Amino acid sequence: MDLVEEILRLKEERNAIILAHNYQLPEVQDIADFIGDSLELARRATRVDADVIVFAGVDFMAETAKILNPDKVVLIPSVEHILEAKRKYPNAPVVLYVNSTAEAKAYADVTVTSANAVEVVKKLDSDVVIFGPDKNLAHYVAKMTGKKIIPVFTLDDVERAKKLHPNAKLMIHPECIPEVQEKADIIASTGGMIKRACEWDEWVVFTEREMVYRLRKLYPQKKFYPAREDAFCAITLKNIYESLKDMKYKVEVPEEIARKARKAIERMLEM
Repeated sequence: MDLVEEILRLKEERNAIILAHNYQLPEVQDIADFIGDSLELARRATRVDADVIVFAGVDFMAETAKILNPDKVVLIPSVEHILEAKRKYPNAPVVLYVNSTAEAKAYADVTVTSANAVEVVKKLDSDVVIFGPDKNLAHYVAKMTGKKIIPVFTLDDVERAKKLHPNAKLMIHPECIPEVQEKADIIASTGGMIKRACEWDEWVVFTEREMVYRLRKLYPQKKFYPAREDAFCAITLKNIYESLKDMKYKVEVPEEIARKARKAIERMLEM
């Protein structure tokens, strides 16, 4: 059958929109109504203009879209440590990376993505911030904001990369360990990488390999080398079709939890 044509018919029949993350397969990105990083996706999902959202991304972000649209259908194609940290730091605000459970977000004062972690944390009064669960992003934030660190790819790849592409600059994700972050020409979320790619003609990409295809698509003239070229490698176009055909893998979040996480996420967007 023709998957593209079937998905197009079902999108209309179900009154659905397809949102894709930057790491999705080219075939999935090609069928999406919008592609972006977590922040860009949260914004697009706000007050969504459809009855159904097919979210081609990780489970925790599909939950974010659901939390933001409690009365809409969200389909995905495929805790104690916080309270303890809070008891030791009663006045410190809790900042949770979107890469976390909805339940965890319920304990957060505000959430962050890789693109806005620095901005949001700098706007928090407290000089001490509880931040989790990604330790590497926590280090990046600590270094960029100068606040207290209340947490809750290797150098060989960098060298091999420089050896093969001497004139290429490096795009490194804040999720990479500190050592690598230090060697970066630019540190950014996938959304940031796309925005700043115009700053050079050749780039070595330190993030998921699928991002290379996204960048080549947006900048056909530039050269994008994956961090580990020789390394061999997911939601498929067929999964997208089946998702719409069977309305499956509905994403749900208990009201109590959802209400609290929603306050943290909507605050993130305002900040």
